[PDB]
Amino acid sequence: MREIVHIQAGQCGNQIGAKFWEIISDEHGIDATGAYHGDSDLQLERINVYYNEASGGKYVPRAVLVDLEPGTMDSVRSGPFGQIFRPDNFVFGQSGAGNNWAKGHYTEGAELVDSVLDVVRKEAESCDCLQGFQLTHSLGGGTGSGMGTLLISKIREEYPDRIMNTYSVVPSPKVSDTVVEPYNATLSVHQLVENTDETYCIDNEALYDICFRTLKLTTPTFGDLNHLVSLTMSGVTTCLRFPGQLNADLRKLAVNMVPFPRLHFFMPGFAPLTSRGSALTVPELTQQMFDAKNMMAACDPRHGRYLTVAAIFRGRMSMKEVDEQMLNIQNKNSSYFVEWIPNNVKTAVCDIPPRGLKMSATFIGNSTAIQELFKRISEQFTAMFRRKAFLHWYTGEGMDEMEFTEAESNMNDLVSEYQQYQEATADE
Amino acid sequence: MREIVHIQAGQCGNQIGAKFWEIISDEHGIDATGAYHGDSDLQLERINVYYNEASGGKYVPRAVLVDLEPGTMDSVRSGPFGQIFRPDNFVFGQSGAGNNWAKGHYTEGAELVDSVLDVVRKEAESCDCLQGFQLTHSLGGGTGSGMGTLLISKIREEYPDRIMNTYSVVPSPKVSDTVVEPYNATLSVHQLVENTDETYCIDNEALYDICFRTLKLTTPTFGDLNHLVSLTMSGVTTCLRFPGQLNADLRKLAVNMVPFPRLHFFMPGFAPLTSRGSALTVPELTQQMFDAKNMMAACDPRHGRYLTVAAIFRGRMSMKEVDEQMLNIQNKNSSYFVEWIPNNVKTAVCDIPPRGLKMSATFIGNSTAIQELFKRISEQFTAMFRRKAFLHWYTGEGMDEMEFTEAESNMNDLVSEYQQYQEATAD
Amino acid sequence: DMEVIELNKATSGQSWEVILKPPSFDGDPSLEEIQKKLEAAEERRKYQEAELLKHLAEKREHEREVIQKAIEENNNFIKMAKEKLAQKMESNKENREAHLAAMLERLQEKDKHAEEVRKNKELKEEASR
Amino acid sequence: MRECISIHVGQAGVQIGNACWELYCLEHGIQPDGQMPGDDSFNTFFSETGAGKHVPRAVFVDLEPTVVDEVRTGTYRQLFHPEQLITGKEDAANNYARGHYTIGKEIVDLVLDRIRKLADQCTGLQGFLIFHSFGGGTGSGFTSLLMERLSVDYGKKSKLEFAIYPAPQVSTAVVEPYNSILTTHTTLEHSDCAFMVDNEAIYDICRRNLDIERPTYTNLNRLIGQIVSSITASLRFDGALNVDLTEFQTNLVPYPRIHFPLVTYAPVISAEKAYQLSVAEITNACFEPANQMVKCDPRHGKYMACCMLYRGDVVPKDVNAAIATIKTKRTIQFVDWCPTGFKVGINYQPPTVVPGGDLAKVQRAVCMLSNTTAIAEAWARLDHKFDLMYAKRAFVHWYVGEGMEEGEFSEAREDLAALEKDYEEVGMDS
Amino acid sequence: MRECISIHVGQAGVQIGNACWELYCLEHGIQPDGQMPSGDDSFNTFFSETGAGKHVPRAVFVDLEPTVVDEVRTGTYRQLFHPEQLITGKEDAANNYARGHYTIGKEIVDLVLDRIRKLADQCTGLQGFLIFHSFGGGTGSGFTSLLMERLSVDYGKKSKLEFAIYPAPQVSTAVVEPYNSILTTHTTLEHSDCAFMVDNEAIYDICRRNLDIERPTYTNLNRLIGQIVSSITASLRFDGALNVDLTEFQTNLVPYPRIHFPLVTYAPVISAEYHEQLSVAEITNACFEPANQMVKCDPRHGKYMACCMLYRGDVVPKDVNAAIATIKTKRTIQFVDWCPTGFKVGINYQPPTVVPGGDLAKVQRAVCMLSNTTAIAEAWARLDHKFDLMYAKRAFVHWYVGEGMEEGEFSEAREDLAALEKDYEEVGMD
Ligand SMILES: Nc1nc2c(ncn2[C@@H]2O[C@H](COP(=O)(O)OP(=O)(O)OP(=O)(O)O)[C@@H](O)[C@H]2O)c(=O)[nH]1
Ligand SMILES: Nc1nc2c(ncn2[C@@H]2O[C@H](COP(=O)(O)OP(=O)(O)OP(=O)(O)O)[C@@H](O)[C@H]2O)c(=O)[nH]1
Ligand SMILES: Nc1nc2c(ncn2[C@@H]2O[C@H](COP(=O)(O)OP(=O)(O)O)[C@@H](O)[C@H]2O)c(=O)[nH]1
Ligand SMILES: Nc1nc2c(ncn2[C@@H]2O[C@H](COP(=O)(O)OP(=O)(O)O)[C@@H](O)[C@H]2O)c(=O)[nH]1
Ligand SMILES: [Mg+2]
Ligand SMILES: [Mg+2]
Repeated sequence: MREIVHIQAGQCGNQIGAKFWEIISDEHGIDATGAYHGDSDLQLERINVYYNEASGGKYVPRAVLVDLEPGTMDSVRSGPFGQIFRPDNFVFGQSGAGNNWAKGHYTEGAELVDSVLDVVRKEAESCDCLQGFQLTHSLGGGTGSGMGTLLISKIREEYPDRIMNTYSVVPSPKVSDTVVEPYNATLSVHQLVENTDETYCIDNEALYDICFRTLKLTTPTFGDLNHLVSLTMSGVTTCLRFPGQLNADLRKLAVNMVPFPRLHFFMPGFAPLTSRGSALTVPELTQQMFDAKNMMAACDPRHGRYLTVAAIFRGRMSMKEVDEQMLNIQNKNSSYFVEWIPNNVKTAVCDIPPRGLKMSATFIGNSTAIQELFKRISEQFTAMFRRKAFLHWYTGEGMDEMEFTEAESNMNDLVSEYQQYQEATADE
Repeated sequence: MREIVHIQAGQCGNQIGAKFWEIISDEHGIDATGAYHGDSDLQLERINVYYNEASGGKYVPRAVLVDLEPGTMDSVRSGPFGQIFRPDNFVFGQSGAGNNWAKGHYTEGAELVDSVLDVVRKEAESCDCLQGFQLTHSLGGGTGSGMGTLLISKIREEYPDRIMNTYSVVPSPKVSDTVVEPYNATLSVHQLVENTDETYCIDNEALYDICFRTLKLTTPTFGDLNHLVSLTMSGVTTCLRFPGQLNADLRKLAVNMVPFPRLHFFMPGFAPLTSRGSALTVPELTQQMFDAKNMMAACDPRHGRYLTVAAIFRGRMSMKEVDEQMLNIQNKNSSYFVEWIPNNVKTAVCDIPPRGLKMSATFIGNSTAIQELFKRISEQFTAMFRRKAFLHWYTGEGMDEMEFTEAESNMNDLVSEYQQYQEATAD
Repeated sequence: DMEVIELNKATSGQSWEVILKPPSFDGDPSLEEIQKKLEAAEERRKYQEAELLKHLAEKREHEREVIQKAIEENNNFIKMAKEKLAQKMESNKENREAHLAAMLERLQEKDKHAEEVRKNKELKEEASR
Repeated sequence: MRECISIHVGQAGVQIGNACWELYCLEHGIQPDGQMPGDDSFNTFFSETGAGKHVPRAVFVDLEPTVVDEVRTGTYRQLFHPEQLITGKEDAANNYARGHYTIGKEIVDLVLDRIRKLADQCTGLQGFLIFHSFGGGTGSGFTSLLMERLSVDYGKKSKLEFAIYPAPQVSTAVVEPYNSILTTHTTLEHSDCAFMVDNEAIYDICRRNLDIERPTYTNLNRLIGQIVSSITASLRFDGALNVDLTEFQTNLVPYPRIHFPLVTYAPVISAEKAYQLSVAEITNACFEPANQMVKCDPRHGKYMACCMLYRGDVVPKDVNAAIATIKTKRTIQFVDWCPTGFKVGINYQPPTVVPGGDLAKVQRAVCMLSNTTAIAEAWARLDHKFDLMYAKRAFVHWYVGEGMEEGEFSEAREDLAALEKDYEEVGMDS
Repeated sequence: MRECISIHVGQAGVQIGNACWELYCLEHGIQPDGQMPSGDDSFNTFFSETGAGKHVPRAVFVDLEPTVVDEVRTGTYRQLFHPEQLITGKEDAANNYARGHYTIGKEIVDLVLDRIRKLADQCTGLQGFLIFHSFGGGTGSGFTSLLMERLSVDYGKKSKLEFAIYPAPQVSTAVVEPYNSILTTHTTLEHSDCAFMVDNEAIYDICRRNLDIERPTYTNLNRLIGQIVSSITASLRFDGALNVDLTEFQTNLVPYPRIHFPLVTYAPVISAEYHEQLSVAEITNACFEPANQMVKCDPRHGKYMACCMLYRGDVVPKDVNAAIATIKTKRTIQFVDWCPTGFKVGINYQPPTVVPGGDLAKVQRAVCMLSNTTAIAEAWARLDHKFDLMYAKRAFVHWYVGEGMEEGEFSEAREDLAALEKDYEEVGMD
């Protein structure tokens, strides 16, 4: 369990993926040319989880950059850390997915999918001990959602024993590109329920609300939203890339987080909440675990119960104080944890804080309140599906209406399964 | 849709045809020898619609001149512009038609018709893109009416896909040559209803009344009547002869003007009314559209409704002012236009005024009031036919009485069809 | 009340028993079995891996069927558009030729009537006086 | 790469094509001879020869040679190869039946052969952009015939229109309502998206915003070229946000028959005056009826989709703020089955104006494409004019004489009656 | 000769082995390179000797992952061990018993057995095995149970003793540790002769209370565990008088095969940071205090079946007997009715040794009490309750089933630990 292969697909997938590589490169002391110029041994200890060592001291991200359109590839190449990526790892088509899940999953995506698998296969065969794959993508568009889910099932077929992990951006009318976002998102959730081991739900509804309500940004942009995503992704991957005891690899994390196979959708939490254009004690950080304002998925943790939680504290702080505050937070909020999974909160402390901060807290929650996110997508989906609006763009790609009804049923079953465990008592 | 082949038949047809050729030659800057000595490029832009280019820079009218008697053709050759015509295009007999439709249509006319078709085929076959044919003739005599309608059906048989257009002079007791004019005119209307696409009704009753009442000519002659006809023909062919958007060819005009195949008889209007030895404002010109005094057919436009109208303004004037005045004239007179043909009035403005004028207006109207012209012919016809007067003039030429009853029925049906559309509501 | 009993004495040690009270009341696996159990677990693990791959193979087949279905629908659309247009162009051709034939037959009938009129004028003329 | 083939049909289609291709040349730095002294997205609209010459991916077709002869002998005579300028001898005489059958069938194979030669030069053809009037015999009848033949040769490949809706102020024929209904009926199942431009709306914008007393086709077409250029700027350039032929269709068309977006454009400022509008100001102008390309009342309808195409000095932050204030407008109503109806595209290249034209150079402009049920008002006006004439069978003999049957008129009108009912049903609440 | 082979399994087993072998080297005068500048020759039970005069542990370090053992291969004692006794796989058991037992373990078990056989082949009087592992880890639980089974087949009449780490949430690495603990106890029960459980919470609290360590690390815990292990193995590695051979552990502490879990108590644990030396009475009194136990449980709620006192250092029999006489006087010390009330005492003259620079102070005398009490069933009850809470919902069970395990194995393992709880209850009746 050493190497992770990262894949980013479509516009959103490539924007949040480029930002992930730039934050973790800064934390690991790696400059835009792949050269290490840091001053801590902890920075290089597990550098090989995300980076390959190329000719003469340079480190190159084990990342494959995918799109059905070239513009996104060009903008990443032109971006701050664009030159760090392996040039032959950029795989792109010319046609685009036309914001259509069916085109990404069955038509244009199927024509480009073997070129992508040849590049991820080269990265995988080069691994001494491949852990699995991490995919960044949106669910509301065509390439990230349709082609990203096609890639997941193809990768599941060729690497059935590896962990499949996603950072999935959920659409919101508050930051919307296309009218068919609820269809593309429902068709992707159906794929994620069946084929991923861990999915981080990155909700644009929540990111917009943090920027507007807490950061007081009257008009948030994707840059403001992606600054919260990059801090969150740095926080959730902390135990994979620095020395530590807990959840040090994708499978140990899944075993600690996933009590039921379908219940693998995580609600990430982060404190402090910051803007790009610029405090915090241990008790203050631990409190944010139940604060809806600190969640990256638009769900209130107090509306459900945590099945499991991974709490990651970063910076120079007392491990003793963190241990005392984490016990107090659980004991004082016992009604928000299922009593039938004892010791379901695991804590880790890392000396290296995320880029731009001195102290932080990141919560990976498996909460039954995530059903609110799925219900919101489902109500938007049925409002369109009831009138069969825009259906001809999917049936014109060869799809049957039965796929829609099946994806909708699977997603409503997922909601109903979270509700079942939310109401379950220890005394059956 | 480039070339038009012109044919002029009989005394009347050749007199108004010679006058048409001299007015449009003057407007296009073409002298009596066919030489262009104009000044404007608009004059030559569409010169090929009516003229062929002969050896050297000369232009020769695509006109065939036809008569069963030689006299009018000799006077055409001797007249102003007589030498412009192609000498081999003069086709004439020696016998005459004795102001009898049957002689022109079946006897003498049938003996000369192949010599005429020889010449029109040569003209028509030489065209890059033939629009069709225009005929000038009277309806009250023998050659223009009888032989002219015979030529129409022969030319239709050989060119069924081309437009057939006529300038038909309707007879009147006010300027009459023969007692049988109502018979010759009814037999020709029967032919025109079935075989022309567009017919301009040039009424001698209206021409005489304009000269007598408005021009104060105590005793008008054909020269006085023909001056009104030449200005009217210059006005109605403006869009065929000069660059423009609207009704630029015979078929686009027919499609805009003719809602029902049989109702293709136009009432032309013209302002100002002048004599041979005589500028109005835009509002004054637009008003003349409903003035019975300005109609070249003896019908009152206020007695019926316009199915369609083409309004042509010529001279240096504001297109904006013409547009405003034309809207006002139809909004203030909405009851004189059928409401079930939306936007049925199309206007065009041309910088070149007709010869002798600085500003003019010409109206091509498809009005249900034209039924007054047909009723007048029909009442004259029945007063003679009821007693079978002069019938041996036609039966002596081989005709049957049945052709008279048929022509009469067809013409009365035409009146009854104009009345039907006049009374029709949108509902 | 304590009975001491010497047990052993050695180079780096000494031991004894101390008795406070006497008691109240006086007084095979096999390699084959292991291998059988391990092989049975391996066969269950291989069976669920094969079921997973069998379902993924069914998804690949469905993917091929949707591509095929879109292709077949485009082909049916082409076939239909082609025969609807061939039918429309031919019906129009028959109609336009029928209207043209009817109007030429009317003109031909006028010619027959004209020679009949000519024949009557001829017998009136000459066969008189 | 991502090519679009333009087909300009009849006088209106050809004259609007003259204005569009003149403007694209100015925007890409292409001289009238095809030479250009990097973006490179213009390759979607221009092919290149071995001599570095840039040639429009376009065919200009007319049944009469006069209008296309001006292209063949004008400023841009070297820009197009002679084989892509196609004309017959005789026009359709304002008759759909002559465009579709009698005259059009004589030239349709030649046009298809030329389009096949342009398609053979495409490595990723997106589809076809067809420019034509609804009113002319060629624009109506030949376009319908061509659309049907394109569906046979290319199946479902995208076909989008720029169609001129008839206006009496500049109308050339009484039968234009007939030509419009027949062409809409025949074309409905073959077209993916049609952008209608009402000549009365452009005429009034020219009089009001540009101070032109009596606007000519030159005034109308230069403004239309500006709108067409805005719709195709996302394809011919690579800006901050792009939208291709496919993205237009997906976001603007909820049902195959409901494919007529309303086009709105701002700002339209006269070359005189000497007085810059903000992103919020030009965005607000998109929802004002005076800036629409089709006369209709969006307050009497509901929005199903809105696509904003910005160009020039425009930043995403300023666009999102403007759309957020539009979302809070009670008077701008959306259908209840539409949770989100906004597709934004931004290009860096400011709107270029023809030297000596009527339009002022502006720093930023926007073209909104909206699917509003209010556009059914334009169909209702056209259908009423059709009914007034058809009740009497007025002018029908012209079509029947060319081989058409009266049953085609009833079917076309019944199809447009179903289209009117489709807009009514689609605007209903769930 | 009475050779003992040590087997260190998984991270906990390996890291505790590092602490134990570091301490044995200090106690026998063996340098980190295996040399000893030379007491008695009893150290040969734990160390073999090579042709170069080096002393090598009779030990195998095994892990399914290489990271922890790699520190042994490259650290201070890298020359103490031969590379063949440090065995690692590539991928760990991911905190899953089924993964370590059925999937991964199965591929390295023959290699480990081969190495054990090579160490056993060097013994003239092999006593048995001392196995160090955690209950909670996938390797410590699954691989250990698999290894115990094969060891019973290959060495039937050989003793097997365990030093097993009982899970504590303060340092817990996985939510499923109660599952791994019950599963490994069930499969290991019939193969183990005696298991000394060490509760991480008890050692964690002793480090905080007795050593003033705010947040104890594995280095702090293992150094304390190493003292206790050294105290128990002292009479095998030196010429002692009590627990002289491995069979004597079961004879002195285990009257029934299933009840083989003695409670370990140790004193004194003093911080390296002046202090008067604790007397025999003081360290003996500390033996009967719950705060000094290796497992959290209440000996008052149970009965003693056997008690072994292992004194070390400056200790005289007279003072031991006087100390035990006072304890009987003030305390009950209830023994089961079939066993006599009394103690087996051993004094090892070798002084307590501490790691230089560690957390523990050098003391003149220390004692380790090993008592088989029925109160240790409280630790099993706590573990069984956590198992039941999760198992009632089948939480995390899919991870084990996915590796080829059946749900029935969970029921069987839990039923076996329910029988173990009832055995402690029946045995403690009168
Ligand atoms: N905006 C605009 N409309 C035009 C232009 N030319 C013609 N139109 C309109 O188009 C309609 C007439 O159709 P045209 O395109 O001229 O006719 P056509 O397609 O050439 O057809 P035929 O001449 O009948 O063969 C009327 O509504 C005109 O106002 C132009 O350049 N610009
Ligand atoms: N006392 C002590 N406990 C430890 C140590 N390392 C791990 N543990 C405990 O052991 C349990 C986790 O098992 P590990 O031994 O780390 O796991 P493993 O045997 O390597 O198994 P996998 O990693 O799952 O293959 C938890 O209860 C830890 O607190 C150590 O050095 N000392
Ligand atoms: N957080 C975030 N969301 C984005 C970004 N870009 C696009 N999105 C969202 O992604 C969805 C559109 O999908 P997109 O990735 O652009 O389409 P694709 O290229 O077809 O995969 C919508 O929900 C957008 O709000 C980005 O940079 N950040
Ligand atoms: N306006 C006008 N009417 C004429 C002219 N010549 C004859 N007519 C009329 O034409 C009719 C007689 O026909 P005419 O052409 O002379 O006989 P044809 O030679 O047999 O055609 C009568 O109605 C005359 O009034 C003329 O030059 N101008
Ligand atoms: Mg035209
Ligand atoms: Mg481990």
